[PDB]
Amino acid sequence: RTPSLPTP
Amino acid sequence: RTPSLPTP
Amino acid sequence: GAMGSMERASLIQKAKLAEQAERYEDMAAFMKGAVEKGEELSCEERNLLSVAYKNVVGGQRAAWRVLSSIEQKSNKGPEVREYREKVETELQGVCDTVLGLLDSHLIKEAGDAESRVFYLKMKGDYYRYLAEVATGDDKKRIIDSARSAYQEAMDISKKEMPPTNPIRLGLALNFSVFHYEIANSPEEAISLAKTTFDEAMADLHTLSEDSYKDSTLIMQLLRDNLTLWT
Amino acid sequence: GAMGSMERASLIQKAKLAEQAERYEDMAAFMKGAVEKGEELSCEERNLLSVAYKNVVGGQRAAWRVLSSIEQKSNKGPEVREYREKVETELQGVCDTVLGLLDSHLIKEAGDAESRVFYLKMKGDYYRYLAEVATGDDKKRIIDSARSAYQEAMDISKKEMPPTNPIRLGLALNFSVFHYEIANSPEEAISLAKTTFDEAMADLHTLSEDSYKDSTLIMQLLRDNLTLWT
Ligand SMILES: *Cc1ccc(-n2ccnc2-c2cccc(C)c2)cc1Br
Ligand SMILES: *Cc1ccc(-n2ccnc2-c2cccc(C)c2)cc1Br
Repeated sequence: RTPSLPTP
Repeated sequence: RTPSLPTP
Repeated sequence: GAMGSMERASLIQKAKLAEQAERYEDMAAFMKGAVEKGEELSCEERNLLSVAYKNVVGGQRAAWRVLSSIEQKSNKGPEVREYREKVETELQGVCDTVLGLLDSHLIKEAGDAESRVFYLKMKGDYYRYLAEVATGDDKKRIIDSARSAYQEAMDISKKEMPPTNPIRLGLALNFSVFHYEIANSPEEAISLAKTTFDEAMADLHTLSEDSYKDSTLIMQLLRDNLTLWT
Repeated sequence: GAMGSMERASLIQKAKLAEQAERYEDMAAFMKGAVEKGEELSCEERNLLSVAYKNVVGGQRAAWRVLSSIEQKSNKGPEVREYREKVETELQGVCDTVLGLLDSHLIKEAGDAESRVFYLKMKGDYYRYLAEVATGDDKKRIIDSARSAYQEAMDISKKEMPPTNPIRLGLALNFSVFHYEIANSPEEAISLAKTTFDEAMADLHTLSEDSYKDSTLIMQLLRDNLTLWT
């Protein structure tokens, strides 16, 4: 899967 | 802590 | 709920402790408790809520993908399917909990652009996770619910936030992933990521050093996805 | 228990799936279910039981150590202590569950040296984890219970297993850690690790390539501890 936003 | 046995 | 007897401030403090302890299920339960106190959440508190549930559902999704892969390869008795279904149901339950918090009543009380966009982004993300496991029925409605949430968030962010705002950037990233991975719309995904990147680039000159660091970090993630997709 | 309606073979299969999915709480519940079927466990099944609970209690211990450290630094309201206590109680509960499985009835039905040593080692380890968090009362009895279990395991292993046997080696490693970290007996710890290492070294010539790999891996961990301790 394409990476989505990680944690801040 | 000193390391104990890890998983196999 | 079960956190009904604990002070709001204590719940937030314990969520922070749970984060440090990498106890994300606890963190999520503490933040659910805090939300259920009925007060609006601050920026920092919104971030705690988001971190907690992203870690919980992240573990579930990773497990689901391992099990689904095993199940596909095997297509032996009912066990892989049963266990994949168990993990799936648990995941759906977490998504439904988050969506329930947003609907009761975080979104409706969110009047500032920053809070409302944050919550609508979350709503898009958790419908997206539901879409990842949805089959046949209601699947289209789930996808459209994700789309509708992301779209409202985009419309507000475009009117009310600078193009470098991290929430705006993260929303665009995740909505572009939605287009690519869920909606079978790779060209829309690419367009969105490219336009977002370019508009942010042009606004970087307005930023302090700290803001610059945050915005450029997310821009690099957009660029990484564009690299993978082209 | 709650796994009472599932087939033993299905529980074992699902424990393997849970391992691949990194779902260790599930893995432990599946293996608890399997144990409660009342049959002896094979070598592979013993390993699954051990992996499951080591991961569960490992997470708990890591969290406890983060929280205890924060609590010590702070010595502000009751929250850090309360949450440390919560994690502690949960950890104690897992240890008590494992110890209960060993006592009802894994150890008493274990007649072969390999199985009996494995279970007594586990018993030592889980009393050791209880000792890590024990204060004032029963603490001495907990430490002595760990010691007694490890000692019986050592006595059997010395009589019945070659010095290179991985179970024998791992037992010695963990009992040496007990001496160093729990019993305030660093010299005993060092002696045990050194004697174990040397006796294994002298028996390596008897081993196949695969056995050699396993034994030397554990020997390197003994050496690593000796390096840290001297
Ligand atoms: C969805 C989303 C977007 C942005 C943030 N965020 C808030 C403050 N800082 C960030 C940030 C900066 C840089 C990189 C990342 C991943 C987040 C939080 C959330 Br949730
Ligand atoms: C406590 C203990 C000791 C040894 C094993 N084990 C069984 C089979 N192979 C191993 C092994 C080999 C090399 C390294 C490690 C960590 C384990 C299992 C257990 Br539990």
